[PDB]
Amino acid sequence: SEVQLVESGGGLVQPGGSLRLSCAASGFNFSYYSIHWVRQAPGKGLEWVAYISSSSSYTSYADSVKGRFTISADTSKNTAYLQMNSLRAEDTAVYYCARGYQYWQYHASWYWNGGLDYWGQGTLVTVSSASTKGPSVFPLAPSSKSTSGGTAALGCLVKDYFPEPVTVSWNSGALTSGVHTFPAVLQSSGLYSLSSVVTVPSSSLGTQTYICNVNHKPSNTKVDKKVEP
Amino acid sequence: VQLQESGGGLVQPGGSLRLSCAASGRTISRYAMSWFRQAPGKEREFVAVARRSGDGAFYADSVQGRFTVSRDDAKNTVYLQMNSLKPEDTAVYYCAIDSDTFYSGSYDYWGQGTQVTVSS
Amino acid sequence: GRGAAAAILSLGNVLNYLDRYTVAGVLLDIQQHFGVKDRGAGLLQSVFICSFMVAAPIFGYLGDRFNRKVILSCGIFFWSAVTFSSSFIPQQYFWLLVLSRGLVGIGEASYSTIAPTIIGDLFTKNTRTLMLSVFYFAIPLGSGLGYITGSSVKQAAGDWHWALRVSPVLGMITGTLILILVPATSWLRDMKALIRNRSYVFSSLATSAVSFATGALGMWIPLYLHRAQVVQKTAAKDSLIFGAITCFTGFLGVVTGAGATRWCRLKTQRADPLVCAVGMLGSAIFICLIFVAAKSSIVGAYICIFVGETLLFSNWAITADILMYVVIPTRRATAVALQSFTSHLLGDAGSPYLIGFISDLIRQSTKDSPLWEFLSLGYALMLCPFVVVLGGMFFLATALFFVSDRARAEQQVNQLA
Amino acid sequence: QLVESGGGLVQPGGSLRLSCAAPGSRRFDYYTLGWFRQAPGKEREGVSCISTVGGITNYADSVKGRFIISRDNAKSTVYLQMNSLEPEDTAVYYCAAGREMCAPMMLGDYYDMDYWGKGTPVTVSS
Amino acid sequence: IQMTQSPSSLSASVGDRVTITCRASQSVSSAVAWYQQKPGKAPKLLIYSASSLYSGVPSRFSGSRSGTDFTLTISSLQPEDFATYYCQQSSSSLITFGQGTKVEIKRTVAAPSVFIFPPSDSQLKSGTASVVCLLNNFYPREAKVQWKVDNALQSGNSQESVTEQDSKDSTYSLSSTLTLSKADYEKHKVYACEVTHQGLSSPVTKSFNRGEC
Ligand SMILES: CCCCCCCCCCc1ccc(-c2noc(CCCN)n2)cc1
Repeated sequence: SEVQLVESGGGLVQPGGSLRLSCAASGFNFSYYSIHWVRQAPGKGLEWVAYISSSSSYTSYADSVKGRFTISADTSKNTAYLQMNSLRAEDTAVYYCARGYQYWQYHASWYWNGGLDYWGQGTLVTVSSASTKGPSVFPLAPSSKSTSGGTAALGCLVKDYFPEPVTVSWNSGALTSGVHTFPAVLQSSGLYSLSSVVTVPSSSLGTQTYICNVNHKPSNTKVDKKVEP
Repeated sequence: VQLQESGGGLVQPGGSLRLSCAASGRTISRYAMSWFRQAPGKEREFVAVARRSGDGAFYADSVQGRFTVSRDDAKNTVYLQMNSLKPEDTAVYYCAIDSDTFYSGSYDYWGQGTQVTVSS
Repeated sequence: GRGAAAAILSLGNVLNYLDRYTVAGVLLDIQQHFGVKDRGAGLLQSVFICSFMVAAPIFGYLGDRFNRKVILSCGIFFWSAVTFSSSFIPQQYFWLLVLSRGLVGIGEASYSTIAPTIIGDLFTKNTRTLMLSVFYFAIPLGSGLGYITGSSVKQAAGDWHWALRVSPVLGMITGTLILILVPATSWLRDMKALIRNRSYVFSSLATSAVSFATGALGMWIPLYLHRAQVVQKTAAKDSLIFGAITCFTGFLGVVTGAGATRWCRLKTQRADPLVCAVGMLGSAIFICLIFVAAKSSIVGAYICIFVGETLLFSNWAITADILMYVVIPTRRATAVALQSFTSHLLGDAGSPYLIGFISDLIRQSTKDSPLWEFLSLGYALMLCPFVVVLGGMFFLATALFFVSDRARAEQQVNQLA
Repeated sequence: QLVESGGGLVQPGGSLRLSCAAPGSRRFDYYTLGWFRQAPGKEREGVSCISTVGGITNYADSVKGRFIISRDNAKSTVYLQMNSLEPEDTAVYYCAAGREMCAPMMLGDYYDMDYWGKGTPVTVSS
Repeated sequence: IQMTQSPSSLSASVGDRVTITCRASQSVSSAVAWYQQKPGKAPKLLIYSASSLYSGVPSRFSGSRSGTDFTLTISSLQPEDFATYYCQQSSSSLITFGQGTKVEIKRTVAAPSVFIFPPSDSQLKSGTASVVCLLNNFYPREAKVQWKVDNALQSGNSQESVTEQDSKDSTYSLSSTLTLSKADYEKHKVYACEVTHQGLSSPVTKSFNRGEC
């Protein structure tokens, strides 16, 4: 068949809470392979979290999560559970479940290292203590000194929102030349912000009109702004 | 710390040259090494950069395919090989040191430069 | 929703076996209502097994050409209705009760041959065994409940007719439900080779002996213990006790045999026949002590029954494993069917009738007083230890040739292709 | 259990010898042997098997002519001899004992064996 | 417990030859496995046991060992091979991943474009000011930006964000943002971006005087 791993249980949690992630497998004989949970931070590299083989007597945890994560299995449904306790801000990530080899501990040596074969798709786990707010919008107007060879730039600023993502459009989608949008950053309080910028020749300051349109999904908030010198 | 440049003169159209730049008083093993050009009456322009041993080298559009760079750690000396010269390249060349390990571009130590003239 | 199909078929099986052993638990009363001796009170089990025997292969045939659900439900309705309708016969006629038992035989045979196939073709390799296991270990439970419910209903209601009228209500209920909760889905040349297999023939004879003993004793003990109570000047708490004992010895023996053979398989390659033989001989010793302890004390008779009853069943889980070890994989259906028929024929088709007949022949040549009722039955049931010892010797005879027969099988399978 | 030995790193055209043995006074003479193997992106498959009494042997389709199997029931041992190995044979090898007869069109079935081993890895570099 | 992967960013044109080094002293010392990931997707196993090639991988990848080091080599780059690569070791009952190196496209140097943008009146009326500096269309990626306020140097109040490589010209763009209050904003008059890059012979400063229009 085609092997398939599918994860579930992602979402938000305030600090001090707990979650229960579930990796459900299909297409293979569950009691001959181990299951590994691997996480990737938002920006950083991969990091290994935990291990459970079939017989439930082989389980292992990393150095950073002992006393907080607890893993176990269910062979009748082919399911593996990770119980997450005492979560903090340091734990925002994307979690992946991958397949192993059932004894890799006993026959990993000078020359083998079998590796992890098939991978899932991941769930996003976000730890926050904010409230669903609405983004604010600001202009970034050009100026007579902002001309670069007859060319000036302008943009719009989106600030102080939660949670991701937002969507941006220029003139409802008329112009898509020289349009850039930098990734969202995280403010010191715990809120996101970003900006968007375009470049046009200076004479267009006389006749052309530019509108920044922003849309936030959970708030269903559309805001439109008009820029001018 | 001091620096000296060498290798300027006359050359025919389509000519070739070899230039050297020798820095004395301070080891240059772990530093980035750059060369610039300046035409008469014009501004200084980037020519080429050679990074650490293992980080390659970079050139601008107008000089691509005809210039090459090289380092020599034991000599504490860098070299610039010059090919297919044209009259628009008649200018003074300058040798400078990037001292930053993170290639942010800290040019403080400069040379004297030499005149290269293409004519026919 | 397959769990429902499994559970409903399991309940059907418990009822199937509950309705074989309710005549036994009221046997003493039948005689006092129709006026018959022992010889005529064995026919009630001889004819049942004759009909079941002869009807099982045919309902095996007609069970994969045509539909199934229909055949299951028809079988249940038939045997439930004939059971309920048979508690209205007047005293003058006896042959009508015997005919009743024959028709009940037909219906039960149909159900029992077909249900395993359905509960097989619905599951997979890793759980088929568990479903078939839970289905089969409804045999001792039903067999015990037979005696239990017969005695209890007859005791409370005060009239033995009522023993035969409480099961069929459940029969109708289950028969309707198996219609809405089930999802519907060269033997001549075999025998010429199966007949030259020494391990197969000796294992078949040693299964016949076990069925002879089981049938005779399981119909004729409760009556014997009653006659024992009467002689000793002490007097229904008889069939209740027998049902209670059987409901647990049935499991305990099977676990015992599986465990011992699994330890002994790693010391030699004659594990299964030697386990079976030692178990049988031990059971024969402990059976032949009921007919000594019963004259004086009753608790001794019950302890003896417990031990012999346990060691006699230990070889139920194993004779299948002896069959699957000396017969190549294309001749296994013929072998299972042939062995089951022969087990029924030279076994308990005519066991209860023979015990009754011998008892009547003894009684007719002495006086007729309660003492001689008790002694006649005691001296007639002494055949069971004899035939059980013969069974032990037949397992030893198979353990002789086990290895040579496995070798010949391996050559055959690799030779085919 | 059954305990395996051998295995290691060879070069193409090399050869190797694996053994599997029972610790204690156990015998396994009712049945001992069959050899299985597994590789990362694929499924477990039988490699060969040997019978009980005669000494009859059967091999899979890809290894026929290159592998050899043998049994020693005087001291509870089974041996596999691998000749002219290739890069395609990098895998983990297992030892297992079951009750069914030795036949072609039996090797592939592994969900029915009684006792299993833990495995020994073989790596064939370039 | 960790591996060292070098070097941490490689620039290569299509058709070049590339080698990457993973070094360690963990309790395997000859077996590592190599993985490949593209932004947003799960990774894919690429090589196991330091030499062997997983099923269905293009045959241009190779891996080998040297002393205590291991090297991965791509022979002829193709436009579907620009990603990030990781190595794995398994010392004990633990598994530890590598640091990873990123592989990207080369081109010719271009000096950055520099712009400054001061806060508007809407930012002012709420009392919190946020000034922005924009660098646009430069290569290579390494650049430095600093803040000058009355020729005074700031710290801990600036953040930066940089896009991925542009999908047409293969250039970068960067935004730097400085955050203050309105109260402090009234306490200065000079605001300056100080940008340094390889392609500049001289540092570039951009200036702003408070409120001029
Ligand atoms: C000292 C006392 C001695 C012991 C007495 C207690 C009796 C308990 C017997 C329980 C029993 C009932 C019936 C069957 C059976 N009948 O037919 C089949 C095969 C049909 C397949 N299509 N199996 C097996 C076991």
